[PDB]
Formats: sequence, C-alpha cells, structure tokens
Amino acid sequence: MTPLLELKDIRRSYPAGDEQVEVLKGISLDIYAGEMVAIVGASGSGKSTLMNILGCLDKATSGTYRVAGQDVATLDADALAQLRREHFGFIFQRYHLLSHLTAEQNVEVPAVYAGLERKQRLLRAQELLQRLGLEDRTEYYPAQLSGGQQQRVSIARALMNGGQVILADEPTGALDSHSGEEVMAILHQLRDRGHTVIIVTHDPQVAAQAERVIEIRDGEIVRLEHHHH
Repeated sequence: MTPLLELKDIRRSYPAGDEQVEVLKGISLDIYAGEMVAIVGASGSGKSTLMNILGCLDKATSGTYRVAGQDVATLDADALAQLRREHFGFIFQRYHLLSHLTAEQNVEVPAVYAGLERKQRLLRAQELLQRLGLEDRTEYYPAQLSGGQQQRVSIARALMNGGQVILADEPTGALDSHSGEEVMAILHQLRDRGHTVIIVTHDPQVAAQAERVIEIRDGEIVRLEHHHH
C-alpha cells in the first residue's frame, strides 16, 4: 500500500568537537497502517534513539522522515508537537504515572495540550479506561494499583489523542508473565482495529509476536524478518 511512516537514510550522531559519535548510520524503512513491527537489538545498538526519532522527540542529523506524507524537518516545535499529538501514543517499561493524580486524571493529561476542554477530556478518559478493563478503577491513585493495572492506564493514556501509532519501549520488561501476556493481547487487539504498534525490545521472543522484525546492530539494520499468527 502507501506507507504511514517513511524513513530514508536516517543518521544520528552526537557532536563531540569534530569526532562525532555515530549512533544511527543510515536507516531506511517503511511502516504501514495497521501493522505490528518490532525493533530488536542489544543495548547500545541505537534502537532507543531510533524510537525517539520515530516519535519526533528527537531530530535526525540527516536523512528524511515523513509521517503521513509530512517531512518533519520542515516543522517548528509547535507544529511538530501538534503532528506528534495527531499521530503518536507512547508507553514504556516504567509507567510514568503521576502518583497524586487519579487513573482518569493521568489519562486526560495529553489532551490538555491539544486544547481539549475539561468535560470532554473527562468523558473520553473514562471511555478509554472502560475499554482497557478499568471502569471500576477510574478514581484510584497509582499507589493503589498493580503494575499490570498501571500499564493499562499508560495504554489508555497513549490513546487519548488517538494513538494512531503506538510506540512501545519494552512494555513487558517489568511485568510477570500473565500481566505481560495481557498487555500483548491488548496491543494485538489495537492492531486488529487498525493502529500501528511499534515495539522496541532486547528479547527476540517478544519480537516474534510482531508481523515484521527489524534487527539493529551498531546503528544499522542487519536483518528484516516476517512472521504470521
């Protein structure tokens, strides 16, 4: 089809006088709407820097990145943030919840910066927590919730502005196996409903649940593999 995200010759280095340290060394990759892709590699491989570029939280040194047709290098910080909110939701190994906000209040947060009014933010945040199986927990503080529950809150939060593309960094890394499998089934279900899910992981067993696997070694794509379930 036509791709949702397009990367061509993406490079990233951190300046150190005139020895650059090269973290990404020319990555070309296309990602489509409605698929699950895993990026797999050891620590220091560049996978996390690649994620941050996908999410528009970092800028490539060179190369081209387009999101739904729009080249990100042309945009100022306000326009980029807006683009980010139109397309992306984020989850991590840690839950990144504010301890003194309820689950619902936590979910609402990203919509604040989309200009969304409080009555409307509240409604949508409750709908998403219900979808995630937490209808009874909307007023619980994170201290009162398990790890598994906290991650479901983080997923709802990732959908608040749409979450067309979910970027997930090692989302089961801090979870027992049952909670891990719940999270993965939720991600498969979002993909079935048309979301793109991108998972970064050091673990090839987590990666094997995706439709495509990209292996990164020393800042380069070393292998690309298709899977089916």
